[PDB]
Amino acid sequence: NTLYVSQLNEKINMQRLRVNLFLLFATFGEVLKVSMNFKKQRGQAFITMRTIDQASLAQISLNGERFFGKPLKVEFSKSETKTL
Amino acid sequence: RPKHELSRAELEELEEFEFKHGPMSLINDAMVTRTPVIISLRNNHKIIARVKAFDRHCNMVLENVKELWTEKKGKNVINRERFISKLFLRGDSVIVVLKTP
Amino acid sequence: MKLVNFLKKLRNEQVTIELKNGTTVWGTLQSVSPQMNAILTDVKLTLPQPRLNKLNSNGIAMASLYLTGGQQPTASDNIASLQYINIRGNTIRQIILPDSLNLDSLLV
Amino acid sequence: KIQVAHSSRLANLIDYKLRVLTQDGRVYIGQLMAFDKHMNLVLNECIEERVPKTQLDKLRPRTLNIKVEKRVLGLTILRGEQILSTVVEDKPL
Amino acid sequence: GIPVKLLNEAQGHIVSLELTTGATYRGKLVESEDSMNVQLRDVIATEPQGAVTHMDQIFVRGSQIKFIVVPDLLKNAPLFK
Amino acid sequence: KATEPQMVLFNIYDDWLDRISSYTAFSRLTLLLRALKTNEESAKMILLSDPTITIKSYHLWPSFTDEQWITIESQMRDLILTEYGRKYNVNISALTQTEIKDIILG
Amino acid sequence: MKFTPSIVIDAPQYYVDHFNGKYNVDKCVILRDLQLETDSESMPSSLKHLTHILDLTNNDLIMIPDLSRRDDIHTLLLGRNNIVEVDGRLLPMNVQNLTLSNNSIRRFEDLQRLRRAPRTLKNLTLIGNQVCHLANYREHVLRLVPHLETLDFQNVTAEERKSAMSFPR
Amino acid sequence: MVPPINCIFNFLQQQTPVTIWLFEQIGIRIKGKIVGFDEFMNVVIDEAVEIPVEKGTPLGKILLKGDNITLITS
Amino acid sequence: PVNPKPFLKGLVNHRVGVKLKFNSTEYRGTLVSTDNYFNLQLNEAEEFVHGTLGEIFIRCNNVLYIRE
Amino acid sequence: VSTPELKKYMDKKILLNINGSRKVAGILRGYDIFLNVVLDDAMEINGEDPANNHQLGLQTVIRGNSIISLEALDA
RNA sequence: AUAUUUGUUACAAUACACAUUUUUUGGCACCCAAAAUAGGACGGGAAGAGACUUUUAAAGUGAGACGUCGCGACCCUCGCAGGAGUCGUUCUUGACUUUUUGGUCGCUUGAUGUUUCUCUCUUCCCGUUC
Repeated sequence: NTLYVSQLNEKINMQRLRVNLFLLFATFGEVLKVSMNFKKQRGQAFITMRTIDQASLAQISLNGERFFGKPLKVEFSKSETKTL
Repeated sequence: RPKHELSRAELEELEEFEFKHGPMSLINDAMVTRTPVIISLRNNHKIIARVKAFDRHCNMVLENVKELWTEKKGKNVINRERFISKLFLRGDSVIVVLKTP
Repeated sequence: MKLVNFLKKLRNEQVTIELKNGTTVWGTLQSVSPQMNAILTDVKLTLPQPRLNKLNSNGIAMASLYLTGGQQPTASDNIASLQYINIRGNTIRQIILPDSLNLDSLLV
Repeated sequence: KIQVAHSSRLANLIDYKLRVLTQDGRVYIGQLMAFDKHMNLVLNECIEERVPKTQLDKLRPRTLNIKVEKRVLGLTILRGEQILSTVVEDKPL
Repeated sequence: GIPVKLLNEAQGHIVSLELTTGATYRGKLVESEDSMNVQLRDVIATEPQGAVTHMDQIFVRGSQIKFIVVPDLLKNAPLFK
Repeated sequence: KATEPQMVLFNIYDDWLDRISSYTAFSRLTLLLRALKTNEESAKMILLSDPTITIKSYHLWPSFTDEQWITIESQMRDLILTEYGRKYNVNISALTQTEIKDIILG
Repeated sequence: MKFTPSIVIDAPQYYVDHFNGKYNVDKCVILRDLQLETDSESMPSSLKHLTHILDLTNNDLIMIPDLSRRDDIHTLLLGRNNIVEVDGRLLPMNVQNLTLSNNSIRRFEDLQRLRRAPRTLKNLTLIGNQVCHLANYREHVLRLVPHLETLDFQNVTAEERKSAMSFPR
Repeated sequence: MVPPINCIFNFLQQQTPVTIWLFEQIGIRIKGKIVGFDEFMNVVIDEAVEIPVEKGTPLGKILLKGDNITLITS
Repeated sequence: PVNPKPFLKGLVNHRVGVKLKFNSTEYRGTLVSTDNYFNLQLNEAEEFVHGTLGEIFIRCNNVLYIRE
Repeated sequence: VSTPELKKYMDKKILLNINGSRKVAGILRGYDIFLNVVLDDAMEINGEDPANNHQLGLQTVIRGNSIISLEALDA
């Protein structure tokens, strides 16, 4: 379900970043969590989706996609999310 | 004598006395005798109203009451009159109530 | 005697609750609490226009009126229409009840 | 929008997102949880919306767009003295 | 009532206060009574016009309180069962 | 308010008879006497309709200049005109003075 | 099927989008893969329920139009929609974002539909549209957008906004 | 500890003159000799003068309501 | 050592002025009766702020002070 | 019903705001259930600290209704 | 071999109690002033000028004060875990303890609300109305 992003623009703000992420991930499926709880930034964001299929699709399509200068490294999460 | 000592009926006799003999007897005698009363609210708007009913808190039911309110801006005055057939009035707004002759 | 017990028998009647703000509420009346908390159903609540060379109305009542979410954008004058407003008792000033009902039956 | 039960008291409605009006012209929107005898109530996720003085002038009679400055304050407890009227915004999850 | 009992459940935690005078007192809640008058410890104060100061101890009258902001994790607290 | 049998004297005519001639005032009385039955509640609605009006202490009738009273008796007739009319089903235009008197007197 | 009132009523308005506002509606059985071929008709059934966000993603909609006055609505997600033109006067003061990815909007058709505004939206995504490819498309989009906070995830550069304003003058 | 109404009783029997501030809306302050009081902190003042806020006019023996009381100051 | 309530019991049917808290208006008249809350009834009152008023009822919350 | 708990405050110099405008500072003496607070050596604080400040009386009592916030400047 | 109904007890819950400084029988109200006709008004954006400010003729638009979240960065910073651990108990629950990114600086005018004082015209573009 969850997709752990990495290698993104740290210079952008938190809320804005979250919004951007939401915008990105709405095409694949219904995004349950807007932004990662830790909010460390610099790539580390967990895009929580309703469906696994949607998540998979996202992983497939947005692997190395141009988001704020740098290519985002998509990957599946190790542990399941608290909301899911 | 404080009110918390009295029993349930002694409060009823106390309220009967306060309405019959007391300040609010001005309103009570006004309700029975069908004498129109003048009421000034805090708002500053005065109603000429006949009192159908009244109560401890002074909230009262008036029928055919006429409301008189004036307003001024930079010393330019206008007098406005508003007629309502039925009124229930909450008693906290009133200040002075007089019984017309 | 508590005269609020009268209002309890006025249920399901068209009424205006005219508040301390000057805000007036036309609506169908539902159960009135012993503290005179008055709960209505289909209500059009507004503020009168003092004319007087367009003297400024209540500034707090306009904000409280737009903040009900019921004021529609295209209303020329200042009004709002909404369902289910619940009004605290101490806010009421006057209540204008309909002309049809008879008091002699209800005031007992 | 939303139709509230024709007879529904403050006890009947719980967890509905409400819209609360105070004496000062500000509004607290959020889920109601508890309330009390004197009607001071507890909102879960609440945002106070306010009307700008320039916005208030715009509201005076002549499509209007008001900029309503609002700030988010979670799990508050209001005071019955300040509350003026209450309206229903949404229905529970 | 539950609303006051939740305020008693918030003792020893950072809370926010809005007085009807317009000020804002945010700080740690030491005491609270059933009259809603509370006393707060090591509290940052915001005057109605925005000037912010700091005071170590404060006692406020409950009648003058407007809203109280309580830590969110008290939402699921057993009072609401 | 009387719990005992007694004789009490009051004047039905009050102001109107004092203002207007005696033949006409009985007629204005009879226009009223028919009417208050047809005015179940609007009587106090129409008689008090001008709130400036007050009832004199000795008198029973609302004391007034008598122009609205001519309007009051006319409105009241129309309430009698429709209530007599609706039961038999007559148009308001079909109503004539000979019918209007037959409504008044019958 | 076609976007009716019944469908709207049916739609799951329980799970609120917690990023901003409340009531993230998804029209029909599911707005994601609803297949609304015609324009978004029967918008009045929602009645401005609630930054109210509506997800229309994976649907057949040709035109971004036919809305009822929605005061709340702040977010539109329209991804995988065959949008061609989105000209309207209903949703003007309202709305803070618009996601238009993977649609059919023209570079000139998108520019024409808005007609320009002194202030509008705040977040906009036009990605995977034919128009974005078009030469000077970013400059044209910035000039059309008039006021804008974003353009396909990258903010119009302050200097770019100044140069675009000069082009407009 | 000195309860406040005890202190007021010490204003009654000690016959000390007191100045008393009213609410900020009224704009006058009263001063006189506090004689006796009730549970509601409404007090009778003998030989009281009302000063606007020293040409104020003398009042009398006057009962003053406790609702408008702000300060009672010697 | 007179307290307020016996002070009102001693001022019955005497000429008393009462200053309200608002306009600095005082009603000058013969007191009739008082309630527990110190509601006031007056006869032959006159409003000073100039007029003459037959009978008066004054609610307790609006009075500022009572004098003779 | 319940007495307010000032018990740690008494005998300590305390500032408290009377109404919207006012701020009085004095050594707290006693208090009651309505919060009526009697204190001694009262001083009315103003913008200019030494200048516009003027003492009130040897003993001053305050109606609890006009009390907004009470801060102790002290241990 | 043939879950429903009836009675009792408890809990939740609605209708009958309180006008005296801590919530519901009010410290209430007031700044004041601005459109009328028979191509025309009104709003928004951009430019010019007057009058304002600053320097010794040349530069932008009523002025001075709290905060609020933001545009840049010559900086810091590793990078995948509201939850976490323990014990009881059996395939995920309770009881007891540890405690939020942003930590900052400019703004060569972010962008924007309070509060005091004093006194706009011209041109173009876009919407509404007759």
